Amino acid sequence: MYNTISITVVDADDVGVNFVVSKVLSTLHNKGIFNGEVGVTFPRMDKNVGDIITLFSKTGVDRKVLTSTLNTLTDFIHIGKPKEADKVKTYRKVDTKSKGKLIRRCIKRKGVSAETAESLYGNYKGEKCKLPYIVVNSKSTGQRFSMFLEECENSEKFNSYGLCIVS
RNA sequence: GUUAGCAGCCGCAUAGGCUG
Repeated sequence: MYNTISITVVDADDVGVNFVVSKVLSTLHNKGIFNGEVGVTFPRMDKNVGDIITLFSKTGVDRKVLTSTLNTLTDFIHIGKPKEADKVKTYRKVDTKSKGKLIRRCIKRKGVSAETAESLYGNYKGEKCKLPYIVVNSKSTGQRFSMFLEECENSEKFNSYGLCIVS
């Protein structure tokens, strides 16, 4: 049994559902909601994540704290009432590694030249993921990327985005 | 199906993982 609370995207025609989902997830991340005890799941995920973001936790989920955390997005969301669920679908984030990323790390670790690395990776294409994803702007790394979500076994350990990590 | 699919770290790894 997990305590769950649901965030439904609402009245978002001007910006799009995926935009609101992206800002909700990033705001929860930036404000420290995902402290390792809170997971995230997406009940209406089919090919994108859907229009509902559900937080789940063993400890209490507080509607007041959640609303104040998202107080710059309340016009685009409806925060539901606390519930509880038996089996929650859990997710992890799959990362793609470009050829340039791999070549640069090879140069650092193997101490080889650029053309040596290009030859060693000459038949590498790059990960092309089609899973549902949420666009994320990382401040510390200065990058925008597509956070691909893959259904996983519930490890009961979660990262700063509410996604399962190995324990 | 979002105009996005990135930058890094760990690792022998173009296995896997993690950071944001």
